[PDB]
Amino acid sequence: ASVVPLKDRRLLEVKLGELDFTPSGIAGAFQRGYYRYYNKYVNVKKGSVAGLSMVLAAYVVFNYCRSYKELKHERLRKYH
Amino acid sequence: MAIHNQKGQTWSLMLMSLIMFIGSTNILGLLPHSFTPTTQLSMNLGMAIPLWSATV
Amino acid sequence: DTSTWFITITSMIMTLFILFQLKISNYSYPASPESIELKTQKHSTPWEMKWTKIYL
Amino acid sequence: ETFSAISTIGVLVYIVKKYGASIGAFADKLNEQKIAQLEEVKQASIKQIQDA
Amino acid sequence: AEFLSLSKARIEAYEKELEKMKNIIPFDQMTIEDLNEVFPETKLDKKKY
Amino acid sequence: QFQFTGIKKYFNSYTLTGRMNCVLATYGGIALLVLYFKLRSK
Repeated sequence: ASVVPLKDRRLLEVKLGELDFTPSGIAGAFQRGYYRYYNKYVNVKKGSVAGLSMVLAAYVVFNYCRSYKELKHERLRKYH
Repeated sequence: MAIHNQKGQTWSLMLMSLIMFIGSTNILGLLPHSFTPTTQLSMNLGMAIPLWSATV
Repeated sequence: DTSTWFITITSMIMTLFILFQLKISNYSYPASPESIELKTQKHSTPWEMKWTKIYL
Repeated sequence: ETFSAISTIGVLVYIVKKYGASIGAFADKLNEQKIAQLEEVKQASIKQIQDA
Repeated sequence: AEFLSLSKARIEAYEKELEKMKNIIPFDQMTIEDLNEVFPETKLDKKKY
Repeated sequence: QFQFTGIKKYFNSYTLTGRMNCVLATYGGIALLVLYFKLRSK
Protein backbone atom coordinates (compact mmCIF):
# COMPACT_ATOMS: atom_id res chain seq x y z
CA ALA A 1 0.00 0.00 0.00
CA SER A 2 3.11 2.18 0.06
CA VAL A 3 3.28 2.41 -3.74
CA VAL A 4 -0.43 3.26 -3.62
CA PRO A 5 -0.11 6.39 -1.43
CA LEU A 6 3.18 7.42 -3.04
CA LYS A 7 1.50 7.44 -6.45
CA ASP A 8 -1.17 9.76 -5.09
CA ARG A 9 1.14 12.68 -4.32
CA ARG A 10 3.33 12.26 -7.39
CA LEU A 11 0.42 12.07 -9.83
CA LEU A 12 -1.50 14.86 -8.11
CA GLU A 13 1.40 17.29 -7.85
CA VAL A 14 2.28 17.14 -11.54
CA LYS A 15 -1.36 17.50 -12.55
CA LEU A 16 -2.26 20.28 -10.11
CA GLY A 17 0.45 22.78 -11.00
CA GLU A 18 3.94 22.07 -12.29
CA LEU A 19 6.30 19.26 -13.28
CA ASP A 20 8.74 18.45 -22.40
CA PHE A 21 7.14 17.92 -19.00
CA THR A 22 8.47 21.00 -17.24
CA PRO A 23 6.78 23.35 -19.74
CA SER A 24 3.61 21.30 -19.32
CA GLY A 25 3.35 23.06 -15.99
CA ILE A 26 4.26 26.35 -17.65
CA ALA A 27 0.79 26.57 -19.09
CA GLY A 28 -0.24 24.71 -15.94
CA ALA A 29 -3.42 22.92 -14.95
CA PHE A 30 -4.20 26.02 -12.87
CA GLN A 31 -6.84 26.87 -15.48
CA ARG A 32 -8.34 23.52 -14.53
CA GLY A 33 -7.94 24.27 -10.84
CA TYR A 34 -9.43 27.73 -11.15
CA TYR A 35 -13.16 27.26 -11.36
CA ARG A 36 -13.80 26.07 -7.82
CA TYR A 37 -13.68 29.28 -5.82
CA TYR A 38 -15.45 31.83 -7.93
CA ASN A 39 -12.86 33.61 -10.08
CA LYS A 40 -11.04 35.76 -7.55
CA TYR A 41 -7.79 33.94 -6.74
CA VAL A 42 -6.37 34.93 -10.13
CA ASN A 43 -2.77 35.39 -8.99
CA VAL A 44 -1.89 31.70 -9.38
CA LYS A 45 0.29 32.32 -12.47
CA LYS A 46 3.72 32.04 -10.88
CA GLY A 47 2.75 32.11 -7.24
CA SER A 48 0.16 29.34 -7.56
CA VAL A 49 -2.69 29.55 -5.06
CA ALA A 50 -4.83 26.65 -6.27
CA GLY A 51 -1.80 24.39 -6.16
CA LEU A 52 -1.28 25.07 -2.47
CA SER A 53 -4.72 26.06 -1.18
CA MET A 54 -6.18 22.61 -1.82
CA VAL A 55 -3.89 20.79 0.63
CA LEU A 56 -4.64 23.38 3.31
CA ALA A 57 -8.33 23.02 2.55
CA ALA A 58 -7.91 19.27 2.96
CA TYR A 59 -6.07 19.60 6.28
CA VAL A 60 -8.90 21.69 7.73
CA VAL A 61 -11.75 19.29 6.96
CA PHE A 62 -9.56 16.40 8.12
CA ASN A 63 -9.21 18.12 11.48
CA TYR A 64 -12.89 18.94 11.62
CA CYS A 65 -13.57 15.24 12.18
CA ARG A 66 -11.65 14.90 15.45
CA SER A 67 -13.22 18.00 16.95
CA TYR A 68 -16.74 16.84 16.08
CA LYS A 69 -17.13 14.52 19.07
CA GLU A 70 -16.35 17.24 21.59
CA LEU A 71 -18.38 20.23 20.37
CA LYS A 72 -21.66 18.36 19.67
CA HIS A 73 -24.17 21.19 20.59
CA GLU A 74 -26.89 19.89 18.26
CA ARG A 75 -30.50 19.68 19.42
CA LEU A 76 -33.20 17.23 18.34
CA ARG A 77 -33.49 19.12 15.06
CA LYS A 78 -31.50 20.90 12.39
CA TYR A 79 -30.18 24.45 12.28
CA HIS A 80 -31.44 27.39 10.22
CA MET B 1 26.06 34.18 7.05
CA ALA B 2 27.35 37.73 7.17
CA ILE B 3 27.89 38.12 10.91
CA HIS B 4 29.86 34.96 11.59
CA ASN B 5 32.50 34.90 8.79
CA GLN B 6 34.60 32.11 10.25
CA LYS B 7 35.05 28.42 9.99
CA GLY B 8 31.88 28.37 12.07
CA GLN B 9 30.02 28.85 8.81
CA THR B 10 29.57 25.08 8.61
CA TRP B 11 26.93 25.33 11.33
CA SER B 12 24.82 27.82 9.38
CA LEU B 13 23.45 25.42 6.79
CA MET B 14 21.42 23.82 9.60
CA LEU B 15 20.10 27.10 11.03
CA MET B 16 18.06 27.74 7.89
CA SER B 17 16.30 24.43 8.40
CA LEU B 18 15.39 25.52 11.90
CA ILE B 19 13.70 28.64 10.54
CA MET B 20 11.52 26.84 7.98
CA PHE B 21 10.08 24.33 10.44
CA ILE B 22 8.78 26.75 13.07
CA GLY B 23 8.20 29.24 10.30
CA SER B 24 5.74 26.77 8.82
CA THR B 25 4.32 25.10 11.93
CA ASN B 26 3.39 28.48 13.33
CA ILE B 27 1.75 29.60 10.08
CA LEU B 28 -0.30 26.46 9.42
CA GLY B 29 -2.27 26.80 12.63
CA LEU B 30 -4.06 30.01 11.71
CA LEU B 31 -6.50 27.86 9.69
CA PRO B 32 -10.01 27.04 11.11
CA HIS B 33 -9.41 23.80 13.04
CA SER B 34 -5.71 23.04 12.76
CA PHE B 35 -3.25 22.01 15.46
CA THR B 36 0.30 23.46 16.02
CA PRO B 37 2.99 21.28 17.60
CA THR B 38 4.83 24.37 18.94
CA THR B 39 1.86 25.05 21.19
CA GLN B 40 2.87 22.35 23.65
CA LEU B 41 5.82 23.14 25.89
CA SER B 42 7.34 19.68 25.46
CA MET B 43 9.21 19.87 22.18
CA ASN B 44 10.46 23.41 22.75
CA LEU B 45 12.41 22.14 25.74
CA GLY B 46 13.87 19.71 23.24
CA MET B 47 14.61 22.46 20.73
CA ALA B 48 16.44 24.71 23.17
CA ILE B 49 18.63 22.36 25.19
CA PRO B 50 20.15 20.18 22.40
CA LEU B 51 20.97 23.39 20.56
CA TRP B 52 22.01 25.66 23.41
CA SER B 53 24.38 23.11 24.93
CA ALA B 54 25.73 22.46 21.47
CA THR B 55 27.18 25.96 21.69
CA VAL B 56 28.99 25.93 25.04
CA ASP C 1 -4.11 22.29 28.39
CA THR C 2 -1.60 22.53 31.23
CA SER C 3 -0.79 19.45 29.48
CA THR C 4 1.28 16.77 31.31
CA TRP C 5 3.76 13.97 31.28
CA PHE C 6 5.76 14.70 28.08
CA ILE C 7 6.57 11.16 26.73
CA THR C 8 4.98 12.32 23.46
CA ILE C 9 6.07 14.79 20.80
CA THR C 10 9.82 15.14 21.44
CA SER C 11 10.71 11.77 19.94
CA MET C 12 8.73 12.75 16.86
CA ILE C 13 10.71 15.97 16.35
CA MET C 14 14.09 14.45 15.56
CA THR C 15 12.66 12.25 12.86
CA LEU C 16 11.61 15.53 11.28
CA PHE C 17 15.20 16.76 11.21
CA ILE C 18 16.03 13.90 8.91
CA LEU C 19 13.48 15.31 6.47
CA PHE C 20 14.47 18.97 6.51
CA GLN C 21 18.14 18.15 6.13
CA LEU C 22 17.22 16.14 3.05
CA LYS C 23 15.19 18.72 1.14
CA ILE C 24 17.14 21.89 1.90
CA SER C 25 20.46 20.15 1.27
CA ASN C 26 19.69 20.05 -2.45
CA TYR C 27 19.50 23.79 -3.00
CA SER C 28 21.01 25.57 -5.98
CA TYR C 29 22.82 28.71 -4.86
CA PRO C 30 23.54 31.73 -7.05
CA ALA C 31 26.65 32.50 -5.00
CA SER C 32 27.95 28.93 -5.36
CA PRO C 33 27.35 29.11 -9.13
CA GLU C 34 29.17 32.43 -9.24
CA SER C 35 32.17 30.77 -7.61
CA ILE C 36 32.35 28.39 -10.58
CA GLU C 37 32.48 31.32 -13.02
CA LEU C 38 36.23 31.98 -13.10
CA LYS C 39 37.51 28.37 -13.00
CA THR C 40 37.32 27.94 -16.79
CA GLN C 41 39.15 31.09 -17.93
CA LYS C 42 42.69 31.09 -16.52
CA HIS C 43 43.46 27.47 -17.38
CA SER C 44 42.99 28.34 -21.06
CA THR C 45 44.80 31.65 -20.52
CA PRO C 46 48.06 29.95 -19.56
CA TRP C 47 47.29 27.39 -22.29
CA GLU C 48 47.77 30.30 -24.68
CA MET C 49 51.23 30.61 -23.11
CA LYS C 50 51.63 26.84 -23.44
CA TRP C 51 51.93 27.36 -27.20
CA THR C 52 53.93 30.55 -26.67
CA LYS C 53 56.68 28.52 -24.99
CA ILE C 54 56.23 25.57 -27.37
CA TYR C 55 57.12 27.91 -30.23
CA LEU C 56 59.54 30.41 -28.65
CA GLU D 1 -17.66 29.84 17.45
CA THR D 2 -16.08 30.01 14.00
CA PHE D 3 -16.95 33.39 12.58
CA SER D 4 -13.16 33.72 12.80
CA ALA D 5 -13.11 31.06 10.11
CA ILE D 6 -14.17 33.63 7.52
CA SER D 7 -11.83 36.39 8.69
CA THR D 8 -8.81 34.10 8.35
CA ILE D 9 -10.14 33.32 4.89
CA GLY D 10 -11.00 36.95 4.18
CA VAL D 11 -7.45 38.17 4.81
CA LEU D 12 -6.17 35.43 2.52
CA VAL D 13 -8.24 36.98 -0.28
CA TYR D 14 -6.47 40.37 -0.01
CA ILE D 15 -3.12 38.65 -0.55
CA VAL D 16 -4.34 37.28 -3.87
CA LYS D 17 -4.36 40.95 -4.98
CA LYS D 18 -0.62 41.29 -4.33
CA TYR D 19 -0.08 37.78 -5.69
CA GLY D 20 -0.59 39.18 -9.17
CA ALA D 21 2.48 41.26 -8.39
CA SER D 22 4.21 38.26 -6.84
CA ILE D 23 4.07 36.64 -10.25
CA GLY D 24 6.15 39.42 -11.75
CA ALA D 25 8.62 38.95 -8.93
CA PHE D 26 8.49 35.20 -9.49
CA ALA D 27 8.98 35.71 -13.22
CA ASP D 28 11.80 38.13 -12.47
CA LYS D 29 13.31 35.69 -10.01
CA LEU D 30 15.93 33.54 -11.79
CA ASN D 31 15.81 35.67 -14.95
CA GLU D 32 19.12 36.89 -13.63
CA GLN D 33 20.03 33.32 -12.70
CA LYS D 34 19.21 31.98 -16.16
CA ILE D 35 21.00 34.99 -17.61
CA ALA D 36 23.60 34.28 -14.96
CA GLN D 37 24.04 31.05 -16.91
CA LEU D 38 23.91 32.69 -20.35
CA GLU D 39 27.05 34.71 -19.59
CA GLU D 40 29.24 31.62 -19.14
CA VAL D 41 28.15 29.87 -22.34
CA LYS D 42 28.77 33.09 -24.25
CA GLN D 43 32.14 34.01 -22.74
CA ALA D 44 33.83 30.62 -23.12
CA SER D 45 33.30 30.16 -26.85
CA ILE D 46 34.24 33.65 -28.06
CA LYS D 47 37.33 33.94 -25.85
CA GLN D 48 38.69 30.69 -27.28
CA ILE D 49 37.75 30.73 -30.98
CA GLN D 50 39.71 33.91 -31.64
CA ASP D 51 42.67 32.53 -29.67
CA ALA D 52 42.75 29.54 -32.02
CA ALA E 1 57.30 22.65 -38.49
CA GLU E 2 56.82 22.46 -34.72
CA PHE E 3 55.18 25.86 -34.22
CA LEU E 4 52.54 25.27 -36.90
CA SER E 5 51.57 22.02 -35.16
CA LEU E 6 51.84 23.24 -31.57
CA SER E 7 49.41 25.98 -32.59
CA LYS E 8 47.34 23.35 -34.41
CA ALA E 9 46.71 21.37 -31.23
CA ARG E 10 45.91 24.69 -29.56
CA ILE E 11 43.47 25.12 -32.45
CA GLU E 12 42.31 21.51 -32.06
CA ALA E 13 41.78 21.73 -28.30
CA TYR E 14 39.96 25.03 -28.81
CA GLU E 15 37.84 23.28 -31.44
CA LYS E 16 36.99 20.64 -28.83
CA GLU E 17 36.40 23.20 -26.06
CA LEU E 18 33.51 24.87 -27.89
CA GLU E 19 31.93 21.65 -29.15
CA LYS E 20 31.71 20.40 -25.56
CA MET E 21 29.97 23.68 -24.70
CA LYS E 22 27.26 22.81 -27.23
CA ASN E 23 26.91 19.40 -25.56
CA ILE E 24 25.83 20.80 -22.19
CA ILE E 25 22.48 22.38 -23.03
CA PRO E 26 19.88 21.18 -25.52
CA PHE E 27 17.22 23.51 -24.05
CA ASP E 28 16.87 26.42 -21.62
CA GLN E 29 15.30 24.06 -19.08
CA MET E 30 17.76 21.32 -19.96
CA THR E 31 19.62 19.64 -17.12
CA ILE E 32 21.08 20.03 -13.65
CA GLU E 33 24.16 17.93 -14.38
CA ASP E 34 24.99 18.96 -17.94
CA LEU E 35 25.22 22.52 -16.65
CA ASN E 36 27.50 21.09 -13.97
CA GLU E 37 30.52 20.95 -16.28
CA VAL E 38 31.30 24.60 -17.03
CA PHE E 39 30.06 26.16 -13.79
CA PRO E 40 31.87 24.33 -11.06
CA GLU E 41 31.26 22.25 -7.97
CA THR E 42 33.81 21.26 -5.35
CA LYS E 43 34.32 19.44 -2.05
CA LEU E 44 33.02 20.45 1.40
CA ASP E 45 33.53 24.10 2.43
CA LYS E 46 34.85 25.67 -0.73
CA LYS E 47 32.38 28.50 -1.53
CA LYS E 48 33.02 30.97 1.29
CA TYR E 49 30.33 33.49 0.42
CA GLN F 1 18.72 3.18 3.47
CA PHE F 2 19.94 6.09 1.35
CA GLN F 3 18.79 8.61 3.95
CA PHE F 4 22.32 8.13 5.33
CA THR F 5 25.09 8.48 2.75
CA GLY F 6 23.71 11.72 1.41
CA ILE F 7 24.28 13.27 4.83
CA LYS F 8 26.89 10.95 6.35
CA LYS F 9 29.73 13.35 5.68
CA TYR F 10 27.75 15.92 7.68
CA PHE F 11 27.08 13.75 10.71
CA ASN F 12 30.51 12.85 12.14
CA SER F 13 31.53 16.45 11.46
CA TYR F 14 29.08 18.11 13.86
CA THR F 15 27.43 15.27 15.82
CA LEU F 16 30.59 15.27 17.93
CA THR F 17 28.96 18.16 19.77
CA GLY F 18 25.48 18.18 18.27
CA ARG F 19 24.52 14.63 19.25
CA MET F 20 24.53 15.30 22.98
CA ASN F 21 20.84 14.55 23.52
CA CYS F 22 21.94 12.68 26.65
CA VAL F 23 21.21 15.80 28.67
CA LEU F 24 17.88 16.11 26.89
CA ALA F 25 17.21 12.42 27.46
CA THR F 26 18.13 12.64 31.14
CA TYR F 27 15.79 15.58 31.65
CA GLY F 28 12.94 13.77 29.92
CA GLY F 29 13.23 10.67 32.08
CA ILE F 30 13.19 12.75 35.24
CA ALA F 31 10.18 14.71 34.00
CA LEU F 32 8.17 11.53 33.46
CA LEU F 33 9.03 10.35 36.97
CA VAL F 34 7.91 13.49 38.80
CA LEU F 35 4.53 13.43 37.03
CA TYR F 36 4.09 9.80 38.05
CA PHE F 37 5.16 10.66 41.60
CA LYS F 38 2.49 13.34 42.03
CA LEU F 39 -0.18 11.07 40.58
CA ARG F 40 1.00 8.34 42.94
CA SER F 41 0.31 10.62 45.90
CA LYS F 42 -2.71 12.04 43.96
